[PDB]
Amino acid sequence: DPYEKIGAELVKEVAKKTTTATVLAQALVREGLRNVAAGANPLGLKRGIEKAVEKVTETLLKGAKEVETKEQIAATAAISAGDQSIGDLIAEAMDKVGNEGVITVEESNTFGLQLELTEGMRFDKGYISGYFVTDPERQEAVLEDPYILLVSSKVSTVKDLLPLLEKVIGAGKPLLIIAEDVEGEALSTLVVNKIRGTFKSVAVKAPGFGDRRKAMLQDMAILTGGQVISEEVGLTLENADLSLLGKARKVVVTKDETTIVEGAGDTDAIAGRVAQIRQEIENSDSDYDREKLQERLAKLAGGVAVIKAGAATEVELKERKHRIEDAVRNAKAAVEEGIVAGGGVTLLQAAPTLDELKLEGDEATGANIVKVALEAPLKQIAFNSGLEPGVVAEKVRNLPAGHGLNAQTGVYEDLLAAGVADPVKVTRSALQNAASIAGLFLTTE
Amino acid sequence: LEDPYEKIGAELVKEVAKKTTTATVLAQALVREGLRNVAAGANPLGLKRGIEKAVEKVTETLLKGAKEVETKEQIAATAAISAGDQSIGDLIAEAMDKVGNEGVITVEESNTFGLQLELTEGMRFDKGYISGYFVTDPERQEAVLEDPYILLVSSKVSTVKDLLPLLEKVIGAGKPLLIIAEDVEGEALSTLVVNKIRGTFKSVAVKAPGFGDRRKAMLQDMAILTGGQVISEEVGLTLENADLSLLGKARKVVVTKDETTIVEGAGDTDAIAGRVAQIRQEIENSDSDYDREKLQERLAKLAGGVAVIKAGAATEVELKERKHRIEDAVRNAKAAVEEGIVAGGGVTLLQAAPTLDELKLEGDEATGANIVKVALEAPLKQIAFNSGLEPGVVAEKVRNLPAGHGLNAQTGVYEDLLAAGVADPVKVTRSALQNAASIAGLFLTTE
Repeated sequence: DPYEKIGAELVKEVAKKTTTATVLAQALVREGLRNVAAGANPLGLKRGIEKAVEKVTETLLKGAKEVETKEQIAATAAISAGDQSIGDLIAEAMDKVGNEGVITVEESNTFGLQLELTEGMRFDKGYISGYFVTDPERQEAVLEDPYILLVSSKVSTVKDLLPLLEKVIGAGKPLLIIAEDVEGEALSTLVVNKIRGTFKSVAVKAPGFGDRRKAMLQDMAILTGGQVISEEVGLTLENADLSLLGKARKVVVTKDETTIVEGAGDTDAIAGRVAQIRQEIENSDSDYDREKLQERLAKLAGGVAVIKAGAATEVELKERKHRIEDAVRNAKAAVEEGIVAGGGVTLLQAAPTLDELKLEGDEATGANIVKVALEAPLKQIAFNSGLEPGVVAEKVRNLPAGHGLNAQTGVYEDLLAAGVADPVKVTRSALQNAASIAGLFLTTE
Repeated sequence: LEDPYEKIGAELVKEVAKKTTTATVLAQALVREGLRNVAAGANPLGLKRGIEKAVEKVTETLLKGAKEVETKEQIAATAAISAGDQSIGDLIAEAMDKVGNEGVITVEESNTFGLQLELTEGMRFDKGYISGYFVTDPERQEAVLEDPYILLVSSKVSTVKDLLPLLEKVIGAGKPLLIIAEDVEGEALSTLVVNKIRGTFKSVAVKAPGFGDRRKAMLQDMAILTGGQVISEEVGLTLENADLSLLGKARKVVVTKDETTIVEGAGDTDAIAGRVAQIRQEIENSDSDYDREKLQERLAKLAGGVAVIKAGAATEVELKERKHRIEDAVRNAKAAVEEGIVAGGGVTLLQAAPTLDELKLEGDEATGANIVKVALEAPLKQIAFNSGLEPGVVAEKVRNLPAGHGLNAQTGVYEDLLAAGVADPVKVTRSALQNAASIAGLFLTTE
């Protein structure tokens, strides 16, 4: 134990950086070293673990139960949520906006969970600097009812926008600067003013590159109400009015993305822009350009669903806001790859798929270390309810593909039907993580 | 009448200047005099070196007196001359402003009667197709692909047992397939060229640019741009087991005799941005000039992009010529920017001859340099003739005209040709001389 402990504990650290994943990494590393203590080369076991995972992955992606119906989806969403009002509500949000739609959860003052489908957008671009982060706990930058500034050129000088910024301050409203880029004295002036509590802003880089990013800025302009300050279409920033700036009720900016909630753009105005693109998709001359415009239109028209959480206590709101959020991405994940049996059942009956490979020498061992780890997820559950490590594992190891032992129920019955499940992606991802962490523990130290 | 020998020799110079115009007229005169001197008992070699010393002096004289072309207004106006059109010039200056002076700038056929300018992601390198049979536009000697998948292989490809499993999954997409690998060897090659002629499966094969590690880096750069993994059996990615998930995507690929251009890849703006940052920082942690030179080079391909001037017309005759006016203009602007611009109408080479007086030469070195003094007035004297004006006469008039003033072969109105839009990239002029002197030194050596 003494060394394995100082090892496993060390494995609890790496894992905790971004729990089946965790338990598996510890179930891989120790079982790895015990074989490295026999004199088996790590690059030999690693090679056997990697290959072993590959096979275990198809096994999960093949034995996956599809999810399409507003019934099934609601169920998934309902699981992770630990609630039906959330599962039903998340299935309704995906019903409207779509499976791949933009669902935004937000904690509200009202009592019951609300849904709301408003005009809005989200693109693949986070804040330029993490200093803009308002809620450090979620490393996010939320702006309440801000003005939106669109700039197709780069912003570096402060003195060009300053006149407009002055009106924004006087407006007593925050700002979202979406420009080609925001650097230099400009970027710093924004940050400092934000820290000083002087001026509430978030800088974000436009979506794409050249012409196609300049058309997206337009979609945002139209959605938001504002008008892209383009030195080529329009004039200089000097003589500006607040009317050039779009507005929204909330802008959420994270490390990787920016969501605009309820653009102030004319509904009829957005509809026309959606139409304009709808024609380009037909007058298109390329499949590539066709698929790009399709998504561009997909956003403007798709809107942004919002799920407001019921108040009670600061501690409740927060968590409740996260649980729904998790249930959304969990239910969004299930529809993406399918679902698999709850508990550690799916991972057990995954080992007998390793035998169908070329089990050789060291690698075969590495591959066996996995057939061991795959039995770690269930072991923990058993260790919990207070049962026999081996017997629980063994008994399950026998039952038909899709039958295992739930806690609350404590019955060697069907797990999936019993309302117990895991998104294959979530399960299959855990595994790929463990292998990835175990892969550092072999090569490095 | 002209001397038979001098003609049999003047024709010979033309046909040579063909494979390798102002240079032709220039060389012909350099050779015409050399012969007369050699016949009069002058050492060829001695006569030659005198020509060389002479040219370098004139090469330096031209370059110094070059009306610097730097502002957009300038560029746009240079090109306006090479295209005899303002809008065509203005747009090129624009394309040169966003993609950068030395930046990629292609001209594409437009289904729209006008002239549009697209700016997107993408890059170009100095590597043509391995096989010419891949060509799709026999006129332009190019192989163009629509929505082409990109397969990046960091290793030479010869076998067939590995590609088929992938190529099939590609055929199902109903989409072309640009493949960049260390090379495409005889076997799999035919598999590509054949299925391509059989129209079974359209595709092209370009050899990756670079060497060893330096190359794998560029393939990675193209991986990041297009949005696809690089096939590398050493790491853990086997070509045998591959899906579209690995391959990358683009809108328009164009492969020529010795160049590949990819128009807008499918990689994320983050990914692409990271490689740019990674390189920018890599350049800063490096102190090696070679290393940093090659890094800025790779940075420009990623951060640069590609301009696409869209030239619309009706008839194919005008469409292909419109697509040449612009192309030619683009290269002139790029050239004007490199070494400056100067007065056209073959007026500078004449007004340059006096500089050779600053050169003290003895014997055949003096004669060699004095053949040039004469040869330098050839281009103008030639333009003069094809106008119906006595060559000599105009040669003298211009000689006594202000620096930059000469006969305008269009309107015949002696004036400031620079102000008259009668200019030339000193690059084009300097090279004309250099080549003319290169050919001449041949007819005064080889047998």
